[PDB]
Amino acid sequence: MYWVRRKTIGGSGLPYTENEILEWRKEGVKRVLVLPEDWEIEESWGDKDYYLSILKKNGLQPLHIPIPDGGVPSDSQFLTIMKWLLSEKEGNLVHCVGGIGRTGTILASYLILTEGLEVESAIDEVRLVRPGAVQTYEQEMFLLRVEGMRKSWLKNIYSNS
Repeated sequence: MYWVRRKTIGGSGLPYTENEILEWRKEGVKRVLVLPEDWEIEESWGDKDYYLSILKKNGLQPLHIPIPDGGVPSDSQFLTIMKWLLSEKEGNLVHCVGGIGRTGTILASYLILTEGLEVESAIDEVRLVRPGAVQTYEQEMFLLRVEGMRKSWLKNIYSNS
């Protein structure tokens, strides 16, 4: 597990045991955004719902937003992901299978929206703590789009009464 922004947001891969989940807790993780698909989670936990219950049993609030390997969240999923990540700033962990591609893309997107970083800076930022972050062209294209649509995303994320 690695932090992109000390104790506010970090990434990791899929845990193999409950002890590894307790390691996240000791590190300061409090909320977990789960990105792998059901079948990927099941390789280590047998059942996706069981895994989510294990996260809750260990004091972590999870949100499952399945993204296919090598892909990116749909616009609807991205809205959900960002509303979730922005709801609480402390202890956010984002994870996929190994913590590189999908996770790196989401983390970079988070920096683009929250700090107004240009796509290249956001990518370098995540790669400094996680070599290989942002794996596919689709993910790279998605990030430039996030930068261009930054104002629109913020407006839609915070649309209130």
